[PDB]
Amino acid sequence: FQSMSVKGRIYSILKQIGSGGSSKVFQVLNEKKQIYAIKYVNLEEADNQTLDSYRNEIAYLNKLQQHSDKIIRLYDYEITDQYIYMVMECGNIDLNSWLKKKKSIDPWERKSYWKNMLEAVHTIHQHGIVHSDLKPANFLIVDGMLKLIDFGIANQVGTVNYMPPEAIKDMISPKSDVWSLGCILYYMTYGKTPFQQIINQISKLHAIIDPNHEIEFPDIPEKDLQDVLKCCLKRDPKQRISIPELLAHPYVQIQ
Ligand SMILES: COc1cc(OC2CCN(C)CC2)ccc1Nc1ncc2c(n1)n(C1CCCC1)c(=O)n2C
Repeated sequence: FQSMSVKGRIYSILKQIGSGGSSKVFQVLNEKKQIYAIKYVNLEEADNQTLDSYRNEIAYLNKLQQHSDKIIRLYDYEITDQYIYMVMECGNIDLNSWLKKKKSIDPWERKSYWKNMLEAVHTIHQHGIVHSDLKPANFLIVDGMLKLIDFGIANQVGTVNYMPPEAIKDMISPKSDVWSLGCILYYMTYGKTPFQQIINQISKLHAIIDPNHEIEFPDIPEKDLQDVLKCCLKRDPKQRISIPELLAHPYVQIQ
């Protein structure tokens, strides 16, 4: 059994949840036997722009948690020249792992999750943040609630199935996140992303930008859900619905 120290407080490591870019996420217990998630970041090989991207995301995370409970909690952190330790909220599972494990999703569960994703993404937009790389792995289930875990600021790896056509053309506005959220809801509706069937990545990238390539929206009992999907997956950002409009949509309002 291994331990860690964060700002004088001792944490015993239970297990490693994940491992990213020079990073590890651990499930830990504090002195009062409370469960937390500790994100460890190794700063050994990080350059000044990478460091500035890390500091900037921490500051936004720290500031934005007061504005919405749909943003993961950041309780404390320890930052040196060698590492970052972030004491965070521990969730049950990320949305990507949950969706991959589940056969059929409940329409009520789908709707509450969609409301949470809208509230979290709306919060970051109000602060001038466009995520631009939204995917289900950016969301965490904490007591039947979805929380955004990151803001896309700091430097499902390289997935293209949630990419807006304008991100492919450029290589970004708040509308880019609407397309990505639309793809997540489409996955929660039909069990696949709109272009998932296209295995070849270049042929898939061409389909996402092609106006002639029609996205299929098969008939479902929830007509409002079908409408949200069609409104989100408009290839022209100017013709795409906004987050404030999605928040007043019958799909999230009509009980
Ligand atoms: C119970 O602990 C979990 C288990 C879990 O299940 C994963 C399913 C797939 N396997 C391969 C790994 C565990 C996902 C998230 C969590 N909780 C959690 N709670 C808090 C987390 C956090 N994850 N993550 C990453 C998201 C993906 C991996 C780590 C974080 O960055 N924080 C702050």
